[PDB]
Amino acid sequence: THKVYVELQELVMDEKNQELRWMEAARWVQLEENLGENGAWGRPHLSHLTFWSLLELRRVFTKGTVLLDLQETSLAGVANQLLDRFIFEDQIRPQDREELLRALLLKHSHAGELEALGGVKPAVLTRSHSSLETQLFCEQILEKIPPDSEATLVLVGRADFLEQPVLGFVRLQEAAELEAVELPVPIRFLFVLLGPEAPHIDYTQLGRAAATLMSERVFRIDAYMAQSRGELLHSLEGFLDCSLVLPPTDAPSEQALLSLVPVQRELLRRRYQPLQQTGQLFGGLVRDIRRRYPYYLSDITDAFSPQVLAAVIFIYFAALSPAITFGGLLGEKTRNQMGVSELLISTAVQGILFALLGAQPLLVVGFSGPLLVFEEAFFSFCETNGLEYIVGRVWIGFWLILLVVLVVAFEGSFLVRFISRYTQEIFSFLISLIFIYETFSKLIKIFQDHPLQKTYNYNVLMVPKPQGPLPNTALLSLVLMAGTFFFAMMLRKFKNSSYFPGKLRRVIGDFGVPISILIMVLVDFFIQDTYTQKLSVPDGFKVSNSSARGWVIHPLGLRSEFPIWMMFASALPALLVFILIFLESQITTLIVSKPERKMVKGSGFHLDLLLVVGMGGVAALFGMPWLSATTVRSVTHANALTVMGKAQIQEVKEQRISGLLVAVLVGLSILMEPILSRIPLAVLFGIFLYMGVTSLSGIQLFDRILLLFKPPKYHPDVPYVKRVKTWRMHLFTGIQIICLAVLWVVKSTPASLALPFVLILTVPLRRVLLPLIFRNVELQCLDADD
Amino acid sequence: EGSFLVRFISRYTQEIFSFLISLIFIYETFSKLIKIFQDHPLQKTYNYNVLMVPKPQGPLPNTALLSLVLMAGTFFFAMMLRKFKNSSYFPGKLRRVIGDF
Ligand SMILES: CCCCCCCC(=O)OC[C@H](COP(=O)(O)O[C@@H]1[C@H](O)[C@H](O)[C@@H](OP(=O)(O)O)[C@H](OP(=O)(O)O)[C@H]1O)OC(=O)CCCCCCC
Ligand SMILES: CCCCCCCC(=O)OC[C@H](COP(=O)(O)O[C@@H]1[C@H](O)[C@H](O)[C@@H](OP(=O)(O)O)[C@H](OP(=O)(O)O)[C@H]1O)OC(=O)CCCCCCC
Ligand SMILES: *[C@@H]1O[C@H](CO)[C@@H](O[C@@H]2O[C@H](CO)[C@@H](O)[C@H](O)[C@H]2NC(C)=O)[C@H](O)[C@H]1NC(C)=O
Ligand SMILES: CC(C)CCC[C@@H](C)[C@H]1CC[C@H]2[C@@H]3CC=C4C[C@@H](O)CC[C@]4(C)[C@H]3CC[C@]12C
Repeated sequence: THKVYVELQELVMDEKNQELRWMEAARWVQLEENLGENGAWGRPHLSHLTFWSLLELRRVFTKGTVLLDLQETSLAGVANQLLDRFIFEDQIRPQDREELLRALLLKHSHAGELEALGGVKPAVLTRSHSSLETQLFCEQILEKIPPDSEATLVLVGRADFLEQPVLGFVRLQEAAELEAVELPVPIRFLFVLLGPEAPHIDYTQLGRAAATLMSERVFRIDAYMAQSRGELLHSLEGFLDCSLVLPPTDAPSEQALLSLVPVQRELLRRRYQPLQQTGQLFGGLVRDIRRRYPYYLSDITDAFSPQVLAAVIFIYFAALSPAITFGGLLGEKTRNQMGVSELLISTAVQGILFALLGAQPLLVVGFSGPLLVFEEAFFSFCETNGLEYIVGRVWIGFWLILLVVLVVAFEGSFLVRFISRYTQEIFSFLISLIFIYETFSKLIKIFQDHPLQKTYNYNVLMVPKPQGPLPNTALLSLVLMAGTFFFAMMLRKFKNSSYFPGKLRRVIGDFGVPISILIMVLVDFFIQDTYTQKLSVPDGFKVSNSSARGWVIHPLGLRSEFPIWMMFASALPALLVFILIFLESQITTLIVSKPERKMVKGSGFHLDLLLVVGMGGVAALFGMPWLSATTVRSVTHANALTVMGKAQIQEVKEQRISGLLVAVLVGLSILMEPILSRIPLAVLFGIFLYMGVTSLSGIQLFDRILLLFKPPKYHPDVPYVKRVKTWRMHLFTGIQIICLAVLWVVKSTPASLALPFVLILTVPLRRVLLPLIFRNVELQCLDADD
Repeated sequence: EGSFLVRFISRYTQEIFSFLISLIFIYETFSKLIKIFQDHPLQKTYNYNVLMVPKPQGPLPNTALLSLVLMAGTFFFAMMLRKFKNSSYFPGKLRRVIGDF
């Protein structure tokens, strides 16, 4: 901090030589002293200001050109950099650059030289009444300036070639004793106020306002430690907050001014000075029921809308096609001991019971990839050790029930509170990317099976599948997939468009995926010659291998006797499957129940975990797959019932009818075979691409990844942008991308069942390693639950 | 100075003519693809020995579908690069250049 000496200088003309020069007008040491005509300094007075002066000072400071810590020691440099930043910020035109530096480089006169010039008169720059203070204080320095003081120069001029008033605020890195202008103390700050004639603009009053602002201690300190124009603006707003206006009044002027003393003294007083642990057994479960089940009546009445029916038609295919595909693989890898029919019936029953009883009915319950990998591994283990795979599954279920009852009993689902937005978004982005990759690899496999060839064997066997390449199959599949994706996205855009009466637009855009599916299925149906792969459901509700097992499996064995040791050794695979289902379902519930998604009905973690794992364990007895809350399906369900207002999410149709109807349709899918046999897989591939793309909307990781490819100026007004440095946020995003790559490598590795543990290892990263390289404010701005 | 009669052609006739010509252009562009599909229809069986000179003398597999794929891909990439020119991504001088090309 340093004491200040402000100097106001104006562009004038002399009578003797008619030469433009800068003339002393006023100076500030402790109070304002004005220089009048005849060269006598006036009486020191308080620096009163006019209303318009502070008006236009704030106006031109808002668009001000601010240079801080400028490394110049002469006026000519300060003048060249300023006139340059003037051009850079488009304050002035490049043509008037010269004339303005020709003006700024004129001689600076002072009080002693006024008499020798034969008078001084006001002047206006060309491209080629007396002041109130003079009238009231002027008609009739080195000792006062403190030794450790620095000076401010306020340059005020009128230039008719400028289009707008321009403010330039320059702070020097080192205080410089300029040669062009002589002062008792070195110049640090430099105010430049130039512009044309404008209404309500007295440039003398603008300079007086700027000098009074620089004479104030708080603003002087703020300008000393300012690093941007915003800090200077905020200090100016604080200055104007303490500014007091005296309206024209008839009160006796001595008392009128003396009444303002306590108002000033007060005005300057401060200027200068669901996952909580209860501890009760099954407390989380009973709290879950208490929170969700009161809304059961609304869960049936909120479903009476066409959006719910469109969501049913969407999620029906979105849950049936994975069921059919995973049924083919589970069977082809299990010798059909678990196949399409078992998976369909298990999906239907568990979905019906979950929609009827669950606390987050918008979750979609079904088979998944990690469960398929575990089934592969367990079947291989049973084949190696001469074991019965289905009985081992029965015993794995028995242990999963004891596990979910114990974790629900001790409120083990309170540990989900430590999975922050970091792990949630990493898992969501990874799952969406994997979904898109699998969807594209299916089309690649279709192209591989029927490549583009010059010649084809026209007599090929079609049953059960074509025994060789077929013409036009792969190209038509690509066309169908692209057309379905295109139509779905166009109808999604049309839902938010300005076209057609709103109701019909919002009902047509609500039925976007069903209309796209219908259109593309009709297109394929009218193309008869070209073959395309269709959906294939089993013949009837029968087990996939009647020669292997029945509908119920004896825990002691079917064709042999299950060994005693495996009944106890089943805990470890049960532990792994419990970890898989727990992590997947709990993170899915975290994602679908974010506060930003407008979920106002509440979600249940303990109750949903109990229902899912217990139903899986019970279905294991019937030799049926255990299910998990799939992330893509549940996110698509939540988005399909999400209502968008006049953009911004308004509400979500939280109801139990949509999931129940999806489960019922999945169970009935065997019966509705003549309709499902005319639906190509390419249409559903386009639908899967739509789901994978649309699942990326609410993930901040995807937005931050998109920011790395955007100029640091188009970054949105979000707290992780406006409060965090750009490269810091980019480093955060890059660390997340490294985690994504590590998890992707783990997935493609035969140790893909360890993916939950590598995902879990991100929580210690965020809570231990990230504070070592980021500050707390950065981490709260970058990793916020809401 | 018989070209001064053009001043009586207002935005009415100008816009009618331009819209009609654009509609005709799009119509012929689509009818060429329709003719491609007609020349090489989607069939269960094709003769694998078709004389190619000067033009194919019969239906060929994967021709019309690939032509439709190429047309759609060209239109898609052209429109997406036009959108990217006005977009907010990449250093600006590149986004502009890339969008010009
Ligand atoms: C079957 C539907 C139409 C059949 C008859 C066609 C004739 C027909 O129905 O006219 C209705 C409408 C004019 O009537 P009007 O201006 O009253 O209708 C406005 C329209 O529905 C907006 O969508 C509404 O805003 P939003 O979006 O809800 O926010 C707005 O209400 P709000 O702003 O106060 O809330 C409504 O007032 O015309 C068209 O939209 C042109 C498309 C005609 C093409 C018809 C497409 C087939
Ligand atoms: C592959 C490209 C090679 C670049 C390698 C990466 C290295 C690299 O070049 O980035 C730095 C630079 C940012 O620098 P900076 O923000 O200063 O550059 C601004 C940017 O070019 C804007 O696009 C310009 O506005 P507009 O939009 O033209 O109107 C703006 O001009 P103006 O407003 O002042 O007149 C420029 O100031 O580029 C990016 O945009 C960042 C996105 C990087 C993504 C690049 C993709 C990796
Ligand atoms: C149903 O299960 C039986 C027995 O598990 C399968 O019969 C086996 O088939 C495999 C494949 O060749 C071989 O191990 C033997 O031929 C059979 N082994 C036994 C012990 O019978 C039958 O293939 C299964 N059905 C289907 C459709 O996979
Ligand atoms: C945690 C779940 C899986 C239950 C716990 C399993 C263990 C502790 C218990 C539960 C039921 C028990 C079995 C019940 C019946 C029989 C038949 C008998 O002739 C020999 C012992 C045997 C085979 C028992 C062995 C131990 C057993 C498997």
